[PDB]
Amino acid sequence: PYFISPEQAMRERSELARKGIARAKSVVALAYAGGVLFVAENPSRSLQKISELYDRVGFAAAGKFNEFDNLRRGGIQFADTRGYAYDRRDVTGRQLANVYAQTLGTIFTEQAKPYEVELCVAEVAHYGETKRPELYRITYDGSIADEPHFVVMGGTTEPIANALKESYAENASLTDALRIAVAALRALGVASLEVAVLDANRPRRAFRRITGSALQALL
Amino acid sequence: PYFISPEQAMRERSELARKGIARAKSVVALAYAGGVLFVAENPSRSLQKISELYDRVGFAAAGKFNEFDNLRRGGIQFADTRGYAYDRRDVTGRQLANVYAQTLGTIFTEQAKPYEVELCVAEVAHYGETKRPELYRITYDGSIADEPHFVVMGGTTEPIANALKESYAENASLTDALRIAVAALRALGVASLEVAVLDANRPRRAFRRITGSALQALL
Amino acid sequence: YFISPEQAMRERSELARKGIARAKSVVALAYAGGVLFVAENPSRSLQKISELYDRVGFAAAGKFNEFDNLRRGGIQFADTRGYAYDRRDVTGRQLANVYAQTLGTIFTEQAKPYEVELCVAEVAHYGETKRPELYRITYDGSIADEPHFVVMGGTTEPIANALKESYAENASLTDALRIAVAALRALGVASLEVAVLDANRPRRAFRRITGSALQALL
Amino acid sequence: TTIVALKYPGGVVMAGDRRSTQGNMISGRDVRKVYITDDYTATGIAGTAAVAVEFARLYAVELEHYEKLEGVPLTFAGKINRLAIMVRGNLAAAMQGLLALPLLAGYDIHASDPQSAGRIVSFDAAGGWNIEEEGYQAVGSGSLFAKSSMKKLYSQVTDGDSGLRVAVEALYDAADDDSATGGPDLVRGIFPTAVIIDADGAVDVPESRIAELARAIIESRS
Amino acid sequence: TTIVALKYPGGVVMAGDRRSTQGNMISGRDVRKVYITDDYTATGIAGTAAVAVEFARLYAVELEHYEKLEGVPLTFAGKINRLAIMVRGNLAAAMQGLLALPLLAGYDIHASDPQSAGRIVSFDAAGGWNIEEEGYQAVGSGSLFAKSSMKKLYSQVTDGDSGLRVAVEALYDAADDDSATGGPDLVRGIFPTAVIIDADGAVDVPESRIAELARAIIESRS
Amino acid sequence: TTIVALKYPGGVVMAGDRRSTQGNMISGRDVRKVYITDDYTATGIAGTAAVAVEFARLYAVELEHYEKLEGVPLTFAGKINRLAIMVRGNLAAAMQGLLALPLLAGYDIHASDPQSAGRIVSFDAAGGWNIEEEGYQAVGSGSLFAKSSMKKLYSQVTDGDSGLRVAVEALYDAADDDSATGGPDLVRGIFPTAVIIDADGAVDVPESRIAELARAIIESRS
Amino acid sequence: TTIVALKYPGGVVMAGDRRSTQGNMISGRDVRKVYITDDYTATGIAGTAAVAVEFARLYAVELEHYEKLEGVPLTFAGKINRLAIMVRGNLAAAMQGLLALPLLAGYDIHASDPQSAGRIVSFDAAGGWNIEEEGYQAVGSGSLFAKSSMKKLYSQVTDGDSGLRVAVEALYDAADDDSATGGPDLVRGIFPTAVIIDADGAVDVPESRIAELARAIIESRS
Repeated sequence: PYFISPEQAMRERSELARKGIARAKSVVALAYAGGVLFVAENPSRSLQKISELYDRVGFAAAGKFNEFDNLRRGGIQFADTRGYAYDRRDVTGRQLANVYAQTLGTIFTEQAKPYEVELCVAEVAHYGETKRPELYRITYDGSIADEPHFVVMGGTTEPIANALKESYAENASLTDALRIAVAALRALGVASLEVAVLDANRPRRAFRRITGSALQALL
Repeated sequence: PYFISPEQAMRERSELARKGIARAKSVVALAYAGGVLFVAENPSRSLQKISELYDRVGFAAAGKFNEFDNLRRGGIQFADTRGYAYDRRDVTGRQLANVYAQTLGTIFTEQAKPYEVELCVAEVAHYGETKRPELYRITYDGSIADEPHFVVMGGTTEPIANALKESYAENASLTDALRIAVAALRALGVASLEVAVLDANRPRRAFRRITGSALQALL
Repeated sequence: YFISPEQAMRERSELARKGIARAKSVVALAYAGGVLFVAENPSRSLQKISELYDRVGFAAAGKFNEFDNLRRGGIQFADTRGYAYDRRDVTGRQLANVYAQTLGTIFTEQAKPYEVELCVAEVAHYGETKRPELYRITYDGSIADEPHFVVMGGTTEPIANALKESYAENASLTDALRIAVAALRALGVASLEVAVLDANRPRRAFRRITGSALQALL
Repeated sequence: TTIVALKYPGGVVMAGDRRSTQGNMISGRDVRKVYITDDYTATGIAGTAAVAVEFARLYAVELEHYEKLEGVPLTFAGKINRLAIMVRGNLAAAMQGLLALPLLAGYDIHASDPQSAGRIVSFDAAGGWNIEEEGYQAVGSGSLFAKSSMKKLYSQVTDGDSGLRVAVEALYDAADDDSATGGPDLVRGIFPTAVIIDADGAVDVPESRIAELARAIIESRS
Repeated sequence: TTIVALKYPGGVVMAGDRRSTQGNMISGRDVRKVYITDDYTATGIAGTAAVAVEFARLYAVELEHYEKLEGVPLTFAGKINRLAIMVRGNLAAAMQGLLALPLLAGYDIHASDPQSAGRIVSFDAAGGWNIEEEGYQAVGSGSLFAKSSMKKLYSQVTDGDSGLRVAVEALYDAADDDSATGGPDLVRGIFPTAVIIDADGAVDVPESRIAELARAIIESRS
Repeated sequence: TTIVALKYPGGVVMAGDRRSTQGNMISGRDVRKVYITDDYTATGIAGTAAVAVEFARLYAVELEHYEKLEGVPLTFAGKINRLAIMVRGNLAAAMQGLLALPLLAGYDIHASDPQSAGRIVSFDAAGGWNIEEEGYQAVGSGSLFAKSSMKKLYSQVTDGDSGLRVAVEALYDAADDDSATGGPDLVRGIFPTAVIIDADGAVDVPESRIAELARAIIESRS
Repeated sequence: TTIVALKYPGGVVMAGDRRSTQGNMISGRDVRKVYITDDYTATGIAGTAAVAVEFARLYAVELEHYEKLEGVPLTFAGKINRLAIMVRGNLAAAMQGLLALPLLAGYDIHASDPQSAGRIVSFDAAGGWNIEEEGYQAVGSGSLFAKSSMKKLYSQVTDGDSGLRVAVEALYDAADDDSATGGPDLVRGIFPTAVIIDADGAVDVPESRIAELARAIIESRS
């Protein structure tokens, strides 16, 4: 029950979502020897775009802060209850990646404005085990893509994705992967950088921020 | 605009659904000596389009993953409760095929967007019994069709359906039916293939995936 | 910019008519032993003829999921009613009535009208004499009392006329089967759904006629 | 209280006394306990007076209501069932003391043999029912004396009138051996009430006939 | 009350007495306690008469309802389950005194060996069930005497008729040692009821056969 | 009732008797109390028969349900947790008398050392659980006699077969000192049931092996 | 059960025994009653074993949950409050017998003086709490003997190790005068468990250290 062709309206919605995604700070996530590395261009000191989700599952996002932030909270919520019901090692990056996509699709179909967000869920292996890091990208519609090496979110993704395509090296150390990620992100200054890792070597909680003087020394 | 021709909106919806079905990976299911064979073109290693539903009932789908995946879950749900109330041998491929169709029709009529999905429910006989494999195809509107030999879903179905029409042979072994199915599907590489069987010879759970080295040896 | 309601109603009626037209044909006719249902049905699992209660049968033509759904609703109402009062209290008339009211209300409040055509049949009980009753319920809620035969779905004119010439009251089971298949052709042993409401059975009158026996009869 | 019912060739008869007590105190000398619930059934109810009159009224309403909706009376089986469901519904209150037991007499028009289309049906407090087949039934505090009287007097029953006399006598013996059951009051002229059902429906026996039968019995015993 | 059931080569037989009491008082001389719930199962119910007849009726309805919806009867296992769930549902009322225990006899058409497709199943008040495998079962106040009789008489069972005679005798001994179980009434001509199930379904044994068997037993004991 | 479970190098064994009583009366001579809930866990349940069989069935359903949804079985820890939550849920009914206690044996495929991947877990009525580490456990009315037997016999356990013999013997002593536990019936040929779990899954011990072990024990004691 | 906690200059120590009983029967020889709920708090719980382990688990979950949401741990005051609210919530079940009392030891990083940043907090069944300031606390059936031991031994506490020895001794006297508290089992090698918290967090004392202290005490008393 509406005038403007529904298909046309859907196309307009997609265009609006694309525009929202485009005008945003860029984030990258890439696999390196010790796990996964998140490097985001973030000027504020209070507002963050990278977060722990569960013991070995991390999360980065790009778009509208209140919404991506809201998903952050929803994701945190689901994991704790699930773990309490069954156990910590039962929550996986895959299940979480799935939940966001379904929620996003349903929400978009029944809501007014689509979430101008782009998500990346990351997972590493547990302590004393061998397994490759897994990166998933969830887009605004509900689509989910399995990435083997790196994810780039928000802003103009082409130049960063290509620079990473030339510079990426599996089993790069933490410093090399940081140089590659900052370099491809430039395609900056010590200030306004949000850097965190999913260090596979930690016993339980793998997420760990790299801020201040140590970061400066590394760079 | 306001007052429009329903018959036009409905036609547009059908066209949209058709387009959604068309741009998707192709799946085939065919009867062979030991039961039923599902062969799908699937690049991902985590996302699957073939699934066990109940002891002797399998399921393949083509379209939008979150939706067909959602039906997968709904179908799993119904069978377990029904079995617990009455018994395992009471759940049949027919009842399940029926449930999906009714649900799809009602859902489409009351929802916003139609499920761009195409389903195939398969059933084989129990252990130590003789009966022909049954294939049902359920389309996005609720239509259900009884297939004697093979079902082809998603993408361009004409060339695959014709190649199967020439190559199909009843009581073909597992290797021959695999060659026929991959050949008609090409109308590929060892990687990105999702292959499973409903092996009628298993005592209880008939569904069984064929992956890796064994699959390579077979092909 | 608004359109109209009467025009919309006319469009709905036309759509319903089209849906009814593109479907397999079913016939039901009275014969010596009760009522005979003969439908053109290729599938072996999907059926268009069904028992409703001890002496009440049911045939339909249209969209399978919907007519099938009515089938289920009708089965539901009879059992509960019988349990509350008794088996001999449920009659073909009450059931025929329920479907019509439901259909009318449903059409008025729903989105799409049920592209279905129903026939409810009833015969007398054991050891009693009474004429078979046929009712036809259409998609809007209209109900018609038929003395001899009902034809549903597809092109009904040629079949209805062929039956008009061939019909004979108190025809045996074989003759009524020949008449019904002949007028239905206006076919092959395969893809035929045949059942009877045999008035001679003690309780459950509905009885399917399938396979080798049917082949021998034809 | 005491209500007897007996079949005779071609029909059924149902009679009830008139007393209603509170403890040892005689409170009602002319209560009517047998109702004509419909053209082919009469219902007697023993027990709490309120619950009794209410049962009778509501059951009559329900029979006639279904008759108006469907255009045909229920079969005798359906009637039996509805009465049973009402009785089962009063069970909670019957444990609290408000017990009411019905005895249902009817004439089945659909039965095969008209001479045995009479029907007597008895109920317990839990709604179960039983179709009596030894020819007679009774309910109330005097029921045992009434049944033991009819067992001996029942070979005399040959028609509507002899069956009526046997009914009145059974009541007389109930009252003779139990104090909660009133006998024929010759002083005030109050006699048991009776209903006769046969092929032509249900009619109340006019009082004069019951008066004559009662006087005949009383003179026979002197 | 007492209801026995025993397998014989090729079938199953199930018989029940006719008495129904209230305390020491004999209230029903011709109750039927064994029903044919479907073409291959008969059900006896001991205990409160209301709850019993209701169980039987409702269970028959449910079996046949699923049969009409799905186009095929449940397996014997499903039937066992539904009966068990009903019984478990009456547990609250059974603690309040309204206890009803069913004994279920059936002939499995899907069993492998036809000569041993007979099936006897017993239930407790808590819905648990047990598939009897020593060849016979019984329920009711006379069940212990009936079982102790069949243990000795069971080697005589070789066919449908000998199995029927053994059933009737077991009932006779139940009644002989317990007062709540009625024996064959030679005066009124009321005998136990019996149902036979074999490959061809369930049929009621006509009364004459039970009459002859009962008279043979009674003359044997004199 | 009595159900013993003991680890042996490389696996776990779990055995249970066959009797089921009502008071002093022996009601079931062949009940099976040990189920194979999944390819690596067996579950015994002592206590009310209904609640027991229901627990076993429902738990098996839940394990397998999560397995079908997630594509991987729970860890042994998750299984322990779900069983515990079920047991905690029955607590209200266990105070009312419907108590059922499970003993859970499993073989952890993820454990580090295969020779000690066996697992025995015991529960109380309040859902708390305990991972047994002295090598054996038991539940039921005979559990104390069974444990006191295994404490002495346990140094003999060196493999799957010796562990099986020790299990059967422990059961024999339970039955020898408690009347609610049935011993090997040599007359009817009914022996305890046993399940063996090792690296290759769970299999039922075929009856013949248990028969031979039982006969060896019985001849040893004469 | 008995769980002692005492401050020493620069930290806090918390130790607990290992026995768990049912009446007079020793049921668990190696239960762990002291948990590390977080990097700066350990929690002991006396009382019903189920309720105890559940409290500990859920409280740890809640502390860490708020920490993940807000990016900073609660202050020691907030932690005290949440634990108190849980305890107050179990009050209804504690009157029914499922009582569980926690003793909470923590090291306040925000306190002014590091040498006295240790914290001991005790709770009653009604959720009220009290910050202990005489240097030590205990809970459980042996708590009175443990406190009366520490009152005399507490002047010896000068560092982490002497404080640990005093803890172990207090436990030894609790067990020496109460039968529900287990002492060091020299035969099986099972000793009390201990947690030490100081400026660097919470670590479990490795078993060897507790073994040596226990052997020193035992030889001192001979």
